[PDB]
This record gives sequence, structure tokens and C-alpha cells, in this order.
Amino acid sequence: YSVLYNSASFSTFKCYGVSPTKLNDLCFTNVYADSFVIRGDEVRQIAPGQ
Amino acid sequence: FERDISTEIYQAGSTPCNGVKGFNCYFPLQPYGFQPTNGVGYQPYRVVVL
Repeated sequence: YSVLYNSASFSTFKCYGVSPTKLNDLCFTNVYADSFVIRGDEVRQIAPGQ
Repeated sequence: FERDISTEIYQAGSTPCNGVKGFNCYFPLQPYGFQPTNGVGYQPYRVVVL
């Protein structure tokens, strides 16, 4: 995740519960990567309090 | 009992340069959790440590 965070793009990186730099040191199970396309108004549309 | 108020730039490792976006410039954060007369953690509890 060091290459993903320190990328050429990916301008939005809303990382919670762990820092972007700590994540690339942790180990997990059943990690899920979801993907979808939305319109430009994406800002704060993914928050848990959204 | 140490205090740090230098207000520098949190180089995120993204690049060894001076800037704001992608640099996490400004150690404190302006969005103080005041949520006036509502929510939880609306800045109650003035603290004195003896």
C-alpha cells in the first residue's frame, strides 16, 4: 500500500482507523476491494456519517 | 510534559518538498470539534492537571 498511497494520482485517499503509512505493515483476513463509478460530486459521499 | 507548537509540514513521504496538498501542511487542524450545543465531545471538560 506504499505505492498506492504515494501515487501519481489517487487524489482522494480517505483512510480511517489506520494511517496510510501504518496500513502497509498490518496483516488482515478477508480483505475486500470494492469498485464502482460515480459522478463528480464524490466528496464526503462515502463517509460513515454520510 | 513536553510542548510542541512549531506548526511545520507533515511530509507524508509523498515527496521531499515544501507544499500543502499531499504534504499535510499545518500540524494542528482548524476544524475544531466544537459542534455548538449538540453531539458528543462538543468541547466540554476544561482540564487542569496538578
